[PDB]
Amino acid sequence: GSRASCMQMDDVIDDIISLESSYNEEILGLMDPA
Amino acid sequence: GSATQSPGDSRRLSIQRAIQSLVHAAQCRNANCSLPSCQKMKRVVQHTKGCKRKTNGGCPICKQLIALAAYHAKHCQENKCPVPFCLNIKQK
Ligand SMILES: [Zn+2]
Ligand SMILES: [Zn+2]
Ligand SMILES: [Zn+2]
Repeated sequence: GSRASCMQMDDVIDDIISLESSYNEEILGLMDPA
Repeated sequence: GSATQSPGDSRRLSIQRAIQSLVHAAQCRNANCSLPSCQKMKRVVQHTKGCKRKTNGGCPICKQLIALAAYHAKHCQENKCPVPFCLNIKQK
């Protein structure tokens, strides 16, 4: 097959960054009461 | 103050703590178990048992298991694993 498949954008690594930013911030509901 | 966004530093350890709960509660068959989180986290693992609400985005808990197990499975190459959603990751 086309070997370009091994040099595509990894959905899994983009996911990681997203998860490192908001893994599940919906339960957090973190507020800064300044 | 501190941070307007959620840093990967804090979420990392946050997950890991939760994962301790998840990995234990997932396989824990000890009824006498009376630790801090396993008991509660048990009902969380037990929540996913009959979850169909997750596919409609109504599971913040399954969102967590997904969240943590994906991270946990980042270092998993086993087909069998304690937590529920780790094997879900492997289904892809
Ligand atoms: Zn336990
Ligand atoms: Zn669920
Ligand atoms: Zn695993």
